[PDB]
Amino acid sequence: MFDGELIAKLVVELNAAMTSAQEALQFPDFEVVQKAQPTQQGTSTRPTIFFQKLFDIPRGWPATDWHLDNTARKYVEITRQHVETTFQISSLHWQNPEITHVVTASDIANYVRAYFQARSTIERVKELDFLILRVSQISNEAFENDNHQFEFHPSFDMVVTYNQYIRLYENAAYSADGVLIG
Amino acid sequence: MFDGELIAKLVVELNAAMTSAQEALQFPDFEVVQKAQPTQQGTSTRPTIFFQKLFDIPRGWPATDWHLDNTARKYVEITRQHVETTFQISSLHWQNPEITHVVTASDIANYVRAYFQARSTIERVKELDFLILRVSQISNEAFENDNHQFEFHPSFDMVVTYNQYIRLYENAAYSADGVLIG
Amino acid sequence: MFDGELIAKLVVELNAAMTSAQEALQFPDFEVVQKAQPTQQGTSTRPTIFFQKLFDIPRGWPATDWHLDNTARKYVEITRQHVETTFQISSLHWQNPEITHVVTASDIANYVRAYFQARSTIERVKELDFLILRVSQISNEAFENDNHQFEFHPSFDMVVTYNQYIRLYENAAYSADGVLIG
Amino acid sequence: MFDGELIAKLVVELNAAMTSAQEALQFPDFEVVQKAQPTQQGTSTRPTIFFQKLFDIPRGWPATDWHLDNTARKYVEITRQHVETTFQISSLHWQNPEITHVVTASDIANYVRAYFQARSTIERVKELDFLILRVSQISNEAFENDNHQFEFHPSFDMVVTYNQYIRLYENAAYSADGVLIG
Amino acid sequence: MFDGELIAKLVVELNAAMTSAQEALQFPDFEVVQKAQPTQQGTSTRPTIFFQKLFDIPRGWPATDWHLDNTARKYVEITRQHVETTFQISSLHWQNPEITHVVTASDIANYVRAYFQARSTIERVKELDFLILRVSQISNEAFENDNHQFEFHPSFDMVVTYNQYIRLYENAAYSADGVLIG
Amino acid sequence: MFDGELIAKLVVELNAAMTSAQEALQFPDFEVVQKAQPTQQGTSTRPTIFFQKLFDIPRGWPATDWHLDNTARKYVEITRQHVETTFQISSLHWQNPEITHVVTASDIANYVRAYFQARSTIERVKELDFLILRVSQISNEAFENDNHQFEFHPSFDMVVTYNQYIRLYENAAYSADGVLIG
Repeated sequence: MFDGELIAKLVVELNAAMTSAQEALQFPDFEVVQKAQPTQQGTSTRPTIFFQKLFDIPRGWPATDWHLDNTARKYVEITRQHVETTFQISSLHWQNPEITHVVTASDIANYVRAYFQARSTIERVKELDFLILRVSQISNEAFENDNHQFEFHPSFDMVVTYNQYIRLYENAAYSADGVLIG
Repeated sequence: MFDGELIAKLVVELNAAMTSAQEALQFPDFEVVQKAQPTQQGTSTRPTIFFQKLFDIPRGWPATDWHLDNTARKYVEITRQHVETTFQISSLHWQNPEITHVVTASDIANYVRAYFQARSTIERVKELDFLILRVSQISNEAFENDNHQFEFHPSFDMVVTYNQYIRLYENAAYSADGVLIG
Repeated sequence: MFDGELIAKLVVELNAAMTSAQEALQFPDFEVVQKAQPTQQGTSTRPTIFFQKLFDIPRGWPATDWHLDNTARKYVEITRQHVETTFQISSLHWQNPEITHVVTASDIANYVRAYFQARSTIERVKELDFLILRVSQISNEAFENDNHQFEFHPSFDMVVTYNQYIRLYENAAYSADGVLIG
Repeated sequence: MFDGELIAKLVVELNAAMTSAQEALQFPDFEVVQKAQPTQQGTSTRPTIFFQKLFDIPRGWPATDWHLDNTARKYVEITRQHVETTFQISSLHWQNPEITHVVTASDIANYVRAYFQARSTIERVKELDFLILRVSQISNEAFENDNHQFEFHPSFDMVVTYNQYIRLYENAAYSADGVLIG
Repeated sequence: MFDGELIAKLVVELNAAMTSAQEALQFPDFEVVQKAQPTQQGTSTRPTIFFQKLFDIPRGWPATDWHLDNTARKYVEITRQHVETTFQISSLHWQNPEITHVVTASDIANYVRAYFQARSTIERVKELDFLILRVSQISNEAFENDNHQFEFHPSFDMVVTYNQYIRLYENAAYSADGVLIG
Repeated sequence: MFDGELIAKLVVELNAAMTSAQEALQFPDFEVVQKAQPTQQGTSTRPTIFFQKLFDIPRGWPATDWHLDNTARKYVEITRQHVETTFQISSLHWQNPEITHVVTASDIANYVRAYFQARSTIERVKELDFLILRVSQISNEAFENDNHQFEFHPSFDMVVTYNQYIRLYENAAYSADGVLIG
């Protein structure tokens, strides 16, 4: 389907997941942004979710099927490749130490991970022409932020499988003949 | 169960472990603190315990069970995931060579590890909805320290397993019909 | 077949693939350039494709056949080696956020890869005296660009197999004789 | 036993081994020094031996034993663990090149290692509640002293196994009853 | 058979190979030099080939033979070891983009490698008391060059097997005596 | 114990090997020198041999045998350990391009290696209470010398096995008695 359609669908799904998480855990507000912005921009203080695409795998020999155009007397050769892409998803949130109600960035990451692994969401995204494999690890990494202090940047990887289509032209034959020799 | 409840329970358990270890080995005093403080802080010159969260393991396919709400004619889908989290426990203590009564930081770390591996503590913590696996190594590391005096920072990691719950909605059907052809 | 002819054939094939991709996805314009420019150059602000040559495997023991020159009474020894050359192909394209029609550099790389894996292109290139093996991965890498805005540099590896020929001289014999001893 | 008793003992047998080695090879004098001083130090220009604790291995599931206190009607739960507590031994000596009688630092390290591997020393140590495993390697490393006079620093690792004890309380029951239904 | 004659024979063979390659591919001129310049030198701006020895493998237990000197009543013990040595062959050539006739440094490296693998070359070499094993890889590497212009430095490894001889003396016996007891 | 004597014997053997090599290959003159000099010293221009001791391996459980002292009524417990020592041998020689008679540093290293692997030298060394195992590699490395004049530093490893002894005291018993019960 190529990137743009997949990215748009993933953004919509992430927005829905973040809305569900906000109702579930009661954190103030959220944003969904892509990690590598093509223009000089600044981070947002709101609880944020990030995504990025990193490497790709073709997964299998290409499959070709032939469709015939009668008017022009040509075969249209369609080749389909079943591709797998891995997306990195990470979140960010700063912990105010004098608020009695506590929600962690790891909690947001875990909830977003669990939402995408549910069977209902898989059933819903099936009609969006892609499925999701299993997620096996979520890690907490600590850095020193920009205001100094300390902060966590949890992250995990997701795999999305879909189909890629290309179109080409080929000649067609309409009769056969031979010779027999003894 | 997520993080806040888990962290609070672990803090209470660590406080109890130090309460025991103080009569066990005759410390001056103790404190339990978390690593990665969100605010700038200074360390304390007393026997101290530090803990931190490293990563998570989903450990198995999600399990879904269905509960029916009769009034609104809806199924509420409950999905449970059995997660494993690794916490890194470390201690700090400075050795005064003049005192004749000697207690080591590695000694405190060993006692804390032994406390969590006892059968009685596991039986008591079972009602707190998580359990502990085995601990396989404790390591001593030496650093220069701010006062240019060599010091030890023993550490080990611990694993606790629990359940995470998410909640969603789904439609319900109340009748069936079909057609038979031959 | 040595490197230069292979490079020319690869260049014309890449130009054809780029024309097909432009008709497929509506690029502004394209360009095919080699990476390691001998003379100093400055790169172009267009959707471009890059290729480079790296590694070389001989793949098998050499095979020799003999052709006889009657006039000079000499054997001409021809030795053929079936070579496997690896090419790395990468692309560049800067995403402009405000335009609604979106095409990514990874899309260009994916289409170029898919073109070279099609069966019709293999049939066309066979009469050009080389064939292509399977491609197994594509990777996205993010760098900082000469402007201080982020960018992506997708890449993948391609394998091309062909034959190499060398000619040498050797003496010839025209009669035999022996002695029998008992 | 915890660190203090073990370290004091190891010091005592280290002094005994050094005395035996001095009678064996006619050293000037010797010292036994730990390789982590909490206070600033300066090291000594003498044939010295160094030791330090590296890490720990719990080595097996804990074993619990129950001892009953009749007066208070309580069980005292004793838990025993059997650890390994690897140590690192290293020596230092400067080789004066114009003395006929020659002894190397590697000689000191080898003799100290051989002393601890003898069966008589093992039998004597056994009454001190720990035992020694096998030693597999000794290595020479070249320093540069203090911007002069290249020097050698031999080292090797040693393992001493023992038991660790912890005590806890638990309730006790004195009678049983039941109900039979069919 | 030690290094000096090895290098002499190798440079003669490389000169012959380059004379053949010049006819085959029409270089302007060539030159063979070593990468072990004992004196400061400055390289040449001509198609150049380089060689150097990396290491050595003994390849087998030594084989001893005994030859008797009657006049001096001594055995001369000859020991032979079948040595394998590794040489690195690499080439340099700068690409002028304006010339229409194109030849690559990779082409020169490939031709030189192919020349040494031919049957006729091995037959010629055999009477020079060494042989060549199989070559398995050639790699292109790009560097900045002293004119700030990219260029390639292809290289590959070759293996040469030969024999080494040393001679020593040993006593000789000429009679035997015995005693029989029961 | 038993190291300085080993170095003295090894130095004598190396001097003999260099005498043989000088007669065999016509060196100007030679020197045998140990690395890691305990005093600030300078390298010599003459063809030189450098040796060093790297590490030791105990190779087997210790073996104890008992010798009885009748006068003092004590057992003298002798423990023997059969260790292996790894020595690194390297040579240095600067090539003069204008002299027609050529000898390489690798030739010196190879001749020294071959001398120690001969059966005659092993038989002669057997009376000196140690033996040599097999040598499996010799490598060339390039230094930079005096800011230019690249140079080679060939090296290889040798293994020497021997026995080392320790002596200790133990009590003795002279009679036995028992009790039989039923």
